[PDB]
Amino acid sequence: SETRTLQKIREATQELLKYGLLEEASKPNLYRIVLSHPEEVTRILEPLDLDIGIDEIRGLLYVKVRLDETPAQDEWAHPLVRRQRLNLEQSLLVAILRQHFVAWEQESGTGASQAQIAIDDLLPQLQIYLGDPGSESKERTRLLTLLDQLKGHGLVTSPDAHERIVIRPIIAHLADPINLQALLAWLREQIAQQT
Amino acid sequence: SETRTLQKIREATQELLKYGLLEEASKPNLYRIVLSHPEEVTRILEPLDLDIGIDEIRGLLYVKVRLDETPAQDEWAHPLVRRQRLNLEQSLLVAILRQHFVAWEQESGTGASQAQIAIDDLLPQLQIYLGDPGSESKERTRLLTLLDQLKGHGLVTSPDAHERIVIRPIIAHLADPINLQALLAWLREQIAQQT
Amino acid sequence: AFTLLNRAAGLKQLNSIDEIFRELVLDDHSAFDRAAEVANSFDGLTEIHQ
Amino acid sequence: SQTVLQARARSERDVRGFMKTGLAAEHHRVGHLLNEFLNLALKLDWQRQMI
Repeated sequence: SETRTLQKIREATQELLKYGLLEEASKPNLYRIVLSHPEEVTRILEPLDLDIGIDEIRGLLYVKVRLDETPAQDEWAHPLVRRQRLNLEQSLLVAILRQHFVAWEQESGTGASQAQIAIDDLLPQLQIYLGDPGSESKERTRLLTLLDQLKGHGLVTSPDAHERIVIRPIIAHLADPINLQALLAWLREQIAQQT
Repeated sequence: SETRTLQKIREATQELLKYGLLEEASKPNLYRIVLSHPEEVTRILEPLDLDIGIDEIRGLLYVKVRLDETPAQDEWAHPLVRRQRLNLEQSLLVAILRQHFVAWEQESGTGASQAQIAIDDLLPQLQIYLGDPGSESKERTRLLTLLDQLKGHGLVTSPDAHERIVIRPIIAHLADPINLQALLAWLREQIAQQT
Repeated sequence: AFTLLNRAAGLKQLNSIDEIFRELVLDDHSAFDRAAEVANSFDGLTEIHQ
Repeated sequence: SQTVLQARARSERDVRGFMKTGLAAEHHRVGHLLNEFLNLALKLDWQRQMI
């Protein structure tokens, strides 16, 4: 019947759907191919109510619901996407990494260099804001579980030889950072009131 | 201004992608919408290397992997598919379910999905192949785990109040003669290797 | 024992000596379901014969 | 003795399941196919989880 879409476009679109993003520093072929065929990609995604947000400064592509704002409800619901709500600890970790990424972009500029941090610099703040689980080993296990969970969402890389991790630039496009700031303020108030 | 696909078609295709299948008996409106523009749905799914099969007789639409240039090793390697490959205990349960399905269809014709079987009827059948651990509760737990796994693939509804399940007509297409005769040859080969 | 205890609290009537045993005291091992099973086996065989 | 009678009833129910099949055209083919596959099945090593 009709002709076929270019195999590269199909492959890149399926990748972007599987991982919800593409990175210039990781998969340059798909990234540049999608950017050079942007109209085609938005045409493919249009009928699913999907669209691509783009970032040349940070070299990040990502999907974004194309539903018109408040179309039928105050806050939308999309069949093919599930709006998960992170548990408390996960919210703290995203808040911490968001703030550190913002500081990194202050010191280095936006999208100029990847954000990095050491596990030993995160563990003290997790202890500060959540309490001691019983040992350094349990703290590290909890942090590893959380970091794996975020890696599932494409928010963090795996630990490397320096016990360091890289913060995925996708955080710059998070939904409600102000709610994260509010939660952080609530936490710094609770850490004081509780003791 | 911009060409936006009919809202109904967009909603129907999004839901159909969500559920992997779409039955007349449960969502007739979207099913008919798709049947009214099947080439639109094919045009929509073609780029992702997904296609649309159809069975108007039973009233079932199921998305199936496009065959044009997918890896011949298996279509389950497709990036978008989320569910794991079927395993052969699940395949045994599928075979028994298909046998019951055809037994019922003989009496009821190709009518709506009244294919229902008591959970108790399965235990004797599975007991032959999977042994007798001598504890009806243990084998019930085993069978219910298998049925949960199959409901993951959409072949059966979860047990209702009366410990009964309904076999989704999709099974007829996952266990149609060509698939059965491919599996049969592969299993004969496996037994030959066992010897 | 506790099953009898419950039916003791609710015994407002105290109808007759028979009812005491038939309802509260002697637990129920009635064989209605077993008879249904026997009937369903006999029909099962009559199906083969037909 | 009721257990003897219950096993007997189980066998009778299974033969009832088997007997009534006055199949039709479309069914008959897949019925033979499934029977062949099931006969293949019995010779596997089910107690081994890997299988």
